[PDB]
Amino acid sequence: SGFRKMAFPSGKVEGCMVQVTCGTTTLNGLWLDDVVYCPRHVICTSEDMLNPNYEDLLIRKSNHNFLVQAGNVQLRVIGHSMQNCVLKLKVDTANPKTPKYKFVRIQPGQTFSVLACYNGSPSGVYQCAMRPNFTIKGSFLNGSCGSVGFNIDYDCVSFCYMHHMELPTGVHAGTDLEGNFYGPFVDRQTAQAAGTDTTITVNVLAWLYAAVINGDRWFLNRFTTTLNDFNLVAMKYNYEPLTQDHVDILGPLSAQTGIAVLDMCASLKELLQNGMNGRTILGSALLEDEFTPFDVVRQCSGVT
Amino acid sequence: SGFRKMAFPSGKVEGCMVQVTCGTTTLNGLWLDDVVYCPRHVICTSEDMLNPNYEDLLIRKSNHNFLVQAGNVQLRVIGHSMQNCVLKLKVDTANPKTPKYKFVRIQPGQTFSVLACYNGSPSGVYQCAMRPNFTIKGSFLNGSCGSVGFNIDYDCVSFCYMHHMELPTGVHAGTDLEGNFYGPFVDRQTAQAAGTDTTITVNVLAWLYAAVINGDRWFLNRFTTTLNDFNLVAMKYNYEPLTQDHVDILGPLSAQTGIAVLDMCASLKELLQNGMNGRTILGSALLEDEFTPFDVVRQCSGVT
Ligand SMILES: Cc1cnccc1N1CCC(C(=O)NC2(C#N)CC2)CC1
Ligand SMILES: Cc1cnccc1N1CCC(C(=O)NC2(C#N)CC2)CC1
Repeated sequence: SGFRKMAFPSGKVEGCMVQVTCGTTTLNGLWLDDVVYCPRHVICTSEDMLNPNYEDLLIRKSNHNFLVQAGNVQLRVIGHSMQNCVLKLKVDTANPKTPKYKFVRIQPGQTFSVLACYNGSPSGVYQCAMRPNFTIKGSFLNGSCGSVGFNIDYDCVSFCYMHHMELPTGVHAGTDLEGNFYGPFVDRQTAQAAGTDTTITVNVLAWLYAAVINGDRWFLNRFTTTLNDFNLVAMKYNYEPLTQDHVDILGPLSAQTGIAVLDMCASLKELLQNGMNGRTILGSALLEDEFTPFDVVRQCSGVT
Repeated sequence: SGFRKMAFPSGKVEGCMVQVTCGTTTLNGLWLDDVVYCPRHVICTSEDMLNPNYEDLLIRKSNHNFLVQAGNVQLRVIGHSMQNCVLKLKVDTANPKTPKYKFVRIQPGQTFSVLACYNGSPSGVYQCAMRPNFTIKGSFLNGSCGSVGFNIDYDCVSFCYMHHMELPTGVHAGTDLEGNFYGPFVDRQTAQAAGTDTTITVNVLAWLYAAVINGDRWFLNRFTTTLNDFNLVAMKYNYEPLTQDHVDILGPLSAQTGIAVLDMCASLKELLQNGMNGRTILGSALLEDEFTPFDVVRQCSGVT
């Protein structure tokens, strides 16, 4: 037992990280087959980032201006193209460590692992969630751009995020691996403010189920509620509305614990209204929302 | 910016995980060079675990009773020996993926990454700390034993933990890679209660420095204190005493922020006495103690 914020094992993604340099800008690339994917802003000077015309800046760049290094070995760039906000650098060598992989675009509330990298070299791995305002709360310094987010289903890596930007408020924005930003964000150094960072209700409920499975039971109360009544309280507390789809997803955890989803919603309603009174759940003094129901089942069942 | 509970990239350790089966017991082993290390309780029947005589149980075991599988390939066991609470299974094949490595015995308050495994297959990676009572708060199900804890210095893996036991209170105990338990724990299914789980003060202070570096500044107050005055409050709150050695270790973070260590201790003293008043620091409503000062510098500087 015990319940931890757990990342996927990072080895399959470590095998794909490379360094990409263009002029004086270095960041990370993702090497899959004979393509390296990286943020298009690799071509920007610090001055360029204010109002960059990427099509115009890219005209001044040739294949030989993209320096791609895998470990301490140089890869030969034989083509480049821009797709949305990513560059695809065709290299003459397929990555021999390419895992089975997919590109997926996740929904707000979905969790993934980030392999934070600098100069193509892995620094650390952590779990986060796509927030309801399409930001992520990461840990990214200068040269972390092109670090990726992913999920693993057995031996298949689903890449869902590539890091591009830090907003003036220190939260993070990026793209899927087709180069489309999550949410309204752009790869320019300009006024971009995030909307409300609401709490991912379905994920809190999953985590409360994890708490019961792991013996933390004090918050269970004698009440129930309805989706509509719960949602009036969720709204007041900047929680995402709970849908019947979410109730259905929490079905397997409902079955495992014998606690009806709406009973757990009524326990959550009291926690919101009453607070924790100085108590902890799974070692947290706040209600954790970066575990999906699938995460809780996966971790509570030991999937590899 | 941003500050996350970050594990080391797990790839170098994934390359070392194997499955070890003895009779009807399966758990994990660590394959380094031509030795597989695993908990000696692999030889126990559930009945054996109550009062096991490991020397006597081991007499009934031969090399061929230890089944070691690396991926879906069988390794030939050509020797076995017991060292403290681990078995060393000599195999006829050096692990071709053996990283540079060391075995280290860590001190309470030191952090490390765990690669949670089942049947030799990696499930997830998370960061934890050696608690002052020599437990760890992990996430371990049946068949997680032999999962390891480690730190990485560039390309050298320092293995510091191997998982053996879950106490009746759901906290975890294990050994270094010489098979010596951390703290007073034994590999028997008997009454073993943990002592006080005190808070790792030096680590809280490091994390408060991380908070200031990442813009969370509200808790900084107009006060200072002395080690002796602080330690009277630490004692009252089940915090570890702060030593001049800890003050020296927090030196580089003191330098980076311009906040004297004793001023930060006085901010911590007020947080202990006043609580958070519903506020958060780096997204936590409690004072986080599983980042060492070295962790905070490493993450705030982007070491790979
Ligand atoms: C910190 C960070 C995190 N994640 C992605 C990017 C990040 N930074 C964005 C601003 C960059 C910068 O300082 N640019 C200027 C210059 N010269 C204009 C000031 C540094 C990197
Ligand atoms: C859950 C866990 C976590 N970390 C390490 C070990 C862990 N378990 C220890 C008790 C085991 C067990 O059920 N043994 C009996 C039988 N049959 C006597 C009941 C199961 C594995």
